[PDB]
Amino acid sequence: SGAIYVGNYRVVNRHLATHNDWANLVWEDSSRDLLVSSTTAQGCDTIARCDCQTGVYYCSSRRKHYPVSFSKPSLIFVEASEYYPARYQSHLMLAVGHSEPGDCGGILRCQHGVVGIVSTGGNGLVGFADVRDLLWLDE
Ligand SMILES: Cc1ccccc1NC(=O)N1CCC[C@H](C(N)=O)C1
Ligand SMILES: [Zn+2]
Repeated sequence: SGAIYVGNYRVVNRHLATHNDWANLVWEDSSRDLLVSSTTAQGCDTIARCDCQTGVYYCSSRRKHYPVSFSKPSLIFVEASEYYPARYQSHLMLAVGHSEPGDCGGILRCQHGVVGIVSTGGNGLVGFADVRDLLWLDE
């Protein structure tokens, strides 16, 4: 679990979104595992607007933050789950690090702010859904 709260928006993994999130839908993309819904309160998260490839992420299965080197957003093959069939997830950035299924939602951050959230993992790897290209979140 986990979300980004920026301005009048809540950004979550599409596979974990609630009824409320779908009732207050702004935008959704199955191919990125992202969903954005509207909130009546103000979000104070700063979204990074950069090309960084190092940062820190929250790993709830270890209750620890880990520094990571991560790849550029790309189309990466993701195995079948009860949420999606086998497919290419776009805007995904991998790193060597610990992750477990309940880890999705954990924020990845650099010096510039929120980079994205945990979306994939396994085999000693962790994948983050990038949000730096969604410029409309701040305006
Ligand atoms: C997060 C994780 C870590 C270690 C082991 C397994 C996982 N589970 C996953 O990768 N996913 C399950 C839920 C949906 C995900 C997606 N973006 O399609 C894929
Ligand atoms: Zn940055």
